[PDB]
Amino acid sequence: QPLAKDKVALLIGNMNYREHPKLKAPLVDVYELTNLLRQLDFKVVSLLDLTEYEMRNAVDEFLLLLDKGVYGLLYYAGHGYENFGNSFMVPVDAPNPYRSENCLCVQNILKLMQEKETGLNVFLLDMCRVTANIVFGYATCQGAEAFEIQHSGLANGIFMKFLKDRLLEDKKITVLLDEVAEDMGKCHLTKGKQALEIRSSLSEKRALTDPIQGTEYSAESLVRNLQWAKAHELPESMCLKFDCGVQIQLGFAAEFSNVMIIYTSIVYKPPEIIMCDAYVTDFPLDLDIDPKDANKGTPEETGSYLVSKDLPKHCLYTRLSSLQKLKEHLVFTVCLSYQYSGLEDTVEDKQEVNVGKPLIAKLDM
Ligand SMILES: CC(C)(N)CC(=O)N[C@@H]1COc2ccccc2N(Cc2ccc(-c3ccccc3-c3nnn[nH]3)cc2)C1=O
Repeated sequence: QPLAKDKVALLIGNMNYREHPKLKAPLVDVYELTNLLRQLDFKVVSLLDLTEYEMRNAVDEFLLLLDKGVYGLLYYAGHGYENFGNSFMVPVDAPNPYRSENCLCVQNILKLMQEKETGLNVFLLDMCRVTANIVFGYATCQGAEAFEIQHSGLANGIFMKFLKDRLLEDKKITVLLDEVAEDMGKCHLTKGKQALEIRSSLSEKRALTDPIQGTEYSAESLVRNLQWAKAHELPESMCLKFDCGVQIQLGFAAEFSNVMIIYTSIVYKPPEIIMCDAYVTDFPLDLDIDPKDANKGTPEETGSYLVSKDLPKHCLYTRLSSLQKLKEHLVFTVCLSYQYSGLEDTVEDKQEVNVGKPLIAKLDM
């Protein structure tokens, strides 16, 4: 009987704090929740390491998708702050000490969610310390150095560990979150360290597994919804042919909506060319790359650990992790060094590549 007009989700994970301890769990947690929600037919946007401005802009764009009957899920994992009975999401650029004005107020987002006529609105916070059918989950796990454990790096946070084991169930969201709360209560490590409070104003039997009804996008909501659904689409693979005859294959992969991996490999070397090597350079300055971190022999050397299963071997890898900062088309240079058989000189050739505005860059931020 219950139907969703559409299913949208925004997941934010903050790890690389400029003035606060770096977190490791949001990377794996946001990555695993993204896949789980996509299996439930949600159109997901996942963003890693956002500033105060970037966080406010992403939340505003997500709030704009919440039309009548739509199911929306917002997930935040990172540093949290509590002050005067209010809770705040701490962006990566927050100065030390914490100031409320530099953070996103959770209660204020809840207030904006209450004004929507959503079929379901799930807001989950995983922090380190008229009806809209709002189900609010508030997990607090202040620590990492407070447990004594030498963690895996690719290890899951406490909330996500139990959440991922139950999210795919066809059960009312409030009943499902109550089971996660019970699971955490059974875990002895959690005692006095983790906490979870569920607040709910859900007056009807709604679940994340509910089917999508007559979607029927309105006039002004059309572009917004198509753009959100397409921020998961990668640029297609390309084969670049150089003047000397050498062919380079350029491939693309994604960890998050703002993290893309570019890989290159020499697919054809004419017999006249004795030796050649290709590399990528001159990326837009807003991305803050540094050649000492690009063109690596393995994806792990670039800071990429999550999509090694989908990455072809024997390539050179580059990780672009600040795609949300891209204001224009992604234009870069593919450089080729080559030598003719019987010649001593090394020749240099280069061509520019324009892959448009990929993933999160499609959104009008
Ligand atoms: C908001 C958040 C992150 N969902 C809250 C949360 O769940 N916090 C818990 C607290 O510590 C745990 C206690 C029990 C089980 C799992 C965890 N993990 C997982 C984890 C912890 C540390 C590291 C790590 C590994 C190498 C180097 C540095 C760190 C590091 N140092 N500090 N943070 N990461 C990796 C994963 C948590 O992150």
